[PDB]
Amino acid sequence: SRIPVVLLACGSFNPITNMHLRMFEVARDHLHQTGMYQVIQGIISPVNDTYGKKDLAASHHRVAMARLALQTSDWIRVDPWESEQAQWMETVKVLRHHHSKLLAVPELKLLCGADVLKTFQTPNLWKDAHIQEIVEKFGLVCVGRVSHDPKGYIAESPILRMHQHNIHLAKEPVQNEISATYIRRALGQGQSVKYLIPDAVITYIKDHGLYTK
Amino acid sequence: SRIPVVLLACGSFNPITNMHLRMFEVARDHLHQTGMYQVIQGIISPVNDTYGKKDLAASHHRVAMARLALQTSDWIRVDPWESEQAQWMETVKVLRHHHSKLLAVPELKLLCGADVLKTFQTPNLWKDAHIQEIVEKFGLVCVGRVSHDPKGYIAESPILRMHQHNIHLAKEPVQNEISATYIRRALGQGQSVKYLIPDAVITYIKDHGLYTK
Amino acid sequence: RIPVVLLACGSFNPITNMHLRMFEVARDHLHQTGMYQVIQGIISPVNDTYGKKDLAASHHRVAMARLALQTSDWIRVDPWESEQAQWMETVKVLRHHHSKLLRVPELKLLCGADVLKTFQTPNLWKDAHIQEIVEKFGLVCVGRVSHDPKGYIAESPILRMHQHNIHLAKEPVQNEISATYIRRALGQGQSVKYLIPDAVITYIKDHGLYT
Amino acid sequence: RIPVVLLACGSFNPITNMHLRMFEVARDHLHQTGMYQVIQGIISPVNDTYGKKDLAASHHRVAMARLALQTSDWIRVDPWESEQAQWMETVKVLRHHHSKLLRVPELKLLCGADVLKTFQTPNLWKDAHIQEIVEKFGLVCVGRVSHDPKGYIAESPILRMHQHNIHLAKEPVQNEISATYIRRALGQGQSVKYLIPDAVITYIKDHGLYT
Repeated sequence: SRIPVVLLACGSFNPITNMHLRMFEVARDHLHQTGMYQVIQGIISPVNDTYGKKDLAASHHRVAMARLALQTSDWIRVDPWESEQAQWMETVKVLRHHHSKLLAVPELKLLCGADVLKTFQTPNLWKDAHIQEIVEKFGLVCVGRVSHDPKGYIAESPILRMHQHNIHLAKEPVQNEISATYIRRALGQGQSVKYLIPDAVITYIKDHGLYTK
Repeated sequence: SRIPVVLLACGSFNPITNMHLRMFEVARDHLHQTGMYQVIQGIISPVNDTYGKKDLAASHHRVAMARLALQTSDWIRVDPWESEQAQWMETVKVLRHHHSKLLAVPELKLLCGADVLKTFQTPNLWKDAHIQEIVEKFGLVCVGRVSHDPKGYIAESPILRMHQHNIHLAKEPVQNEISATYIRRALGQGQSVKYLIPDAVITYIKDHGLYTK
Repeated sequence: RIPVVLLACGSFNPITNMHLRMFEVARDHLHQTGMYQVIQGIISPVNDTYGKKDLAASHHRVAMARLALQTSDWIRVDPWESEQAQWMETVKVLRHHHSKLLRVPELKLLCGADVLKTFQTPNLWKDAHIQEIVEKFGLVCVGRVSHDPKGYIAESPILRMHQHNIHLAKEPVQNEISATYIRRALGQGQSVKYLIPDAVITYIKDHGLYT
Repeated sequence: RIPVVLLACGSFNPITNMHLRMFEVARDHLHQTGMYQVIQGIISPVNDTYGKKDLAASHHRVAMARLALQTSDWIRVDPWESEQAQWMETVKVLRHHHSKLLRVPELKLLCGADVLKTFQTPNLWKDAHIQEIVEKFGLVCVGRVSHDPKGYIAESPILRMHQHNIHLAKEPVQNEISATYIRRALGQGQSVKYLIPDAVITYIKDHGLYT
């Protein structure tokens, strides 16, 4: 039979969008169609508030919006652990934590866009030891993005290439037109974002006056 | 103050998608931002069952799915009149009907993608008298589509060019990746289409065994 | 390995890098299957009596196509269709070229996925013609943004019956240029360099086209 | 009307039609504003000590850029940056070229909207450099699918303060080719004709690059 799998998505989810959710569904259908995996759960892990140099709605609101957005999902849930930590954590550490939480144990894989795969190649960005542990001890399910050639990223990277069997490229459209950056700008100008992000998230944004300019 | 406007969308809505709904929101924000219109309502008019040579779920189901999809909309509604007619009707006739239904009367405009605008140029497809009445007596709100140059379509067509003030080009992204054709194929192969079309439409499709291969 | 000739119809008003890329993608796709060897490409501009509107004179479009193809060692423009008295249905251009091949390789129509969607347009194509195209000849489809070729095929009672003769070539590069935008840009005095061949841009300027 | 020189940095491994189109769009955009006259374009390939991996030798990338630009009467490749001992930050290449201009026009960095998004990447750019780029020089941004330049600008405390020196040029044509795909395709023996210049394809073949 099949290897049980849990999908983990890291990011700011500022706010979570229809596209971020779409990614899980495409990743799950892809892993199932290989006939050797059974995705048993998805986890949305919003980044903690100390991260980056770009403003984010408070983690409290980002976790709430993800929870509201996931109410109609019977397999994806938001986990606030990462955002509740005192400080920002490297991706590999969130994976270790959730892996330990699962501990004939399911394989925990990082769900991301092909653009994340390109960042591995950025100098001073990732510790090679981290890139390796991620693709070797956990795995990557990358969903395509216009302008990116995941296959080329994999072939040109010695580490990815050696562990490419742990990198699953999901080939199926995934709403690459909506960026959360656009969603925030539209909200700031009083424009509608309905049908781009869940109705329940729009309601929370309105009720709590988020994303105002 | 402003000219009241009703937006009418024709098409098969087989099934209605997040993108079809997105189109109304983008069209409404665009007309409002010109400062001279106030959109008071949107109407989804599914094509009747005698149309075309491509299979469509029965009009009964297409109207039901649109109604379920529009439950969280406070300004767009599905109107079954067109689909309840004995036979297929030309676009201009559906516009005349809904216009008469509104009868200092709001301006009724056809909402469509820029690809419809290209079809006007197709020989033996549209009666010039229809193209003219549509852009002159009613109006068009076109939402962009990749691969199309609406401005060029307008300039190269003598009729559109003469009445171009009645053709509003909404410039704002609109989920041009999802075609209802793709949605149907995915459903037929047992793949997920969640976050591409409304949850309520997916539920109806499942409950009534629609789009099976 | 079966010899294949690819035929592309359209207005080529003007021919663009996308029209050109279309042949290359289609050819690599057919070769990848292993059962075909593409020996020639043919660009056949539509004649002037056609419907549309601002169509540049056929000899101009044929000349631009020839210039765009100077660096191609396997694709050529064939003026026959543009030189006929009046517009002709696609099937008829395919029969003409089939007759020339015999005076043998398989002649296939090359087009974008958008063309497949037009097959459904009521009163636009005769079913008999669609059937002849995929049954007597063949169809090689190059992907285009927003189109789902596989669904077009599955939903057409005619197309799904001839899947062996319909080849879907995926276009991993979103190189979607529309000639309409090319013409409008030229009209506004803007650059289209690197969107269409340099020789075509020079020809256009020399002959005061699309102003 | 202020004279403007556009400077594009990157690996150009190899230069593609998109990199080229980028200059044309940026130039028409700047001229459209009416307050600028673009007098020169400069392609500055990154030197070999750079991070990445499978970078073709700099003289090869500079040679391909030169070949791609033979038909350009306003854009040129400048090997200075690729000839330095080691990699250099972007600001430093801008200072060097500013110094050459003086020995005056405004020197602006030309890049895609994706570059603007990298400004947010923690520990990737120094704020001082981002500030100098948009305050001392300028930034001309060409649109890219999936990117929202206006939001990048509004959300950056540094960028939103220098909006007069940041020019967003819209790319109405989704001509999005990635050099990574170009290299992979060449590696598999597939065609990239009409995606990059013919002379660059010939150069690549002659020198056994990207095999």
